[PDB]
Amino acid sequence: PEIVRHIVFNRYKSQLSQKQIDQIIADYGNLQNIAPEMKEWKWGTDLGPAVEDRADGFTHAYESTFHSVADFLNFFYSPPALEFAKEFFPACEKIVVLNYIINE
Amino acid sequence: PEIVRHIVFNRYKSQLSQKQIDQIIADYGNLQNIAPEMKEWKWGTDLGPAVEDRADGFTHAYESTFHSVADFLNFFYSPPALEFAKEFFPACEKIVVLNYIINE
Repeated sequence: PEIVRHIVFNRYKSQLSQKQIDQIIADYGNLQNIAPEMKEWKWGTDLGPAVEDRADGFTHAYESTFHSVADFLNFFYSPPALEFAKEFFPACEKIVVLNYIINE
Repeated sequence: PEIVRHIVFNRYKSQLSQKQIDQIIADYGNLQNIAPEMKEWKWGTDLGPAVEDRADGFTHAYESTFHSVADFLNFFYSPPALEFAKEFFPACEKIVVLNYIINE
């Protein structure tokens, strides 16, 4: 089947407390708890210039897996996802998102 | 174990033939046959604005996993990686790379 990866890179607005950033990340992960569509959620922070210096100011990555584009769009337009979007996107100084069929 | 994800987004320069691009991608994947540290290599093309319009001109994603930062670094500074980087990066119109330790 055509399994889809959804990968987000972002940078947070500077005025936000790390406490609130932590909350926003927790809120994102918790979307999996009642959404069967969103699978394999993981995230982390870029390891910095001693590892590699091509992050271009993005600080955080988040990955999730959907078993179809249909599942992704049902999730994306679900009430919990729409409510989370109101806190996530305004918190981003910048963002880039790719959605792709996983080839190996 | 602190598992490292290496996520690359790019866009290729417009003057390259699709044959040339296909070769670069095949070469990248075939680094798994050379570098024992590189695990779970996958790639794909962004699905475009009908699915989500946040790719900011990036067209391709590549993912791989390393079992430690030390393993990533040994790979990154290995002669085959240094060689491939000299083929890959100059072919990019756009490039962003994040390396992160997995959180769930």
